[PDB]
Amino acid sequence: KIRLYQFLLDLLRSGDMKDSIWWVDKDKGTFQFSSKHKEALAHRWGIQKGNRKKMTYQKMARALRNYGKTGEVKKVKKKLTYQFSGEVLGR
DNA sequence: AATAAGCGAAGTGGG
DNA sequence: TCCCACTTTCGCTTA
Repeated sequence: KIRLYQFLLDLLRSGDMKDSIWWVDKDKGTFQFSSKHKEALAHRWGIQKGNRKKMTYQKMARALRNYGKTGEVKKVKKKLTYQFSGEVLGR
């Protein structure tokens, strides 16, 4: 089963939901969600995972918070903005 | 108030 | 057994 950070990285690379997520500075690995269209992306995550309940952005962002310690994704101090680690990016 | 972003014990998967 | 990698529930804080 795909990991959340890889799901997001693949979307950014493919461009398939450009109205829900986008690079801010791709060289730095910073990206941002759409305030109005992020829920459609969260829904896609839950369906790809086969989860029992409908996925929400709040539940997806909670999983993102859990990467804070191990470092794969860090929250940036700008609205709806995150940053991948160089390690995640280099793969 | 209404809305939104952000934060942090127990259940489910698949090892 | 007991960790993985989240998921789900529920409530709180700030703007």
